[PDB]
Amino acid sequence: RWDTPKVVKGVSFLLRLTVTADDGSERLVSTARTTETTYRFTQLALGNY
Amino acid sequence: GGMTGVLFSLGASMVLGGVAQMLAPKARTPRIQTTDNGKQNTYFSSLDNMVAQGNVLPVLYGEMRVGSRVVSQEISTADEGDGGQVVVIG
Repeated sequence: RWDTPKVVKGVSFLLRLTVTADDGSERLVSTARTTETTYRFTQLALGNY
Repeated sequence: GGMTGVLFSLGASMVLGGVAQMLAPKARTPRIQTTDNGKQNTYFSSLDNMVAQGNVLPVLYGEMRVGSRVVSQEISTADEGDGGQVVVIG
């Protein structure tokens, strides 16, 4: 969850999730463009992201 | 110069366009578009928000709910506050 910054006309929120790999690289897990301020993720595995 | 020949009377030369035209000056219909489909808008109605860039400010004469010309549109975070001290968020 977050807040809405200064805005002209209208905005959407684009959020992406990346997972740190074992070697040190990154793996992207899904992406979402929404309008609501609050978002929820379910059924996440592994460790840090 | 004493006489004025060629009187050149004008009768039907001005009737030829129509008779009500010489009593009333008629009205100007708008231009018809295609992407507009069949909504025949006139020159004294506007039910949508317009853009006020280098344009003229419209005038209103009576009744007849109208749109506007948007000058500033902005979205911020709605802070919590009323006209008092009651600020419960429970």
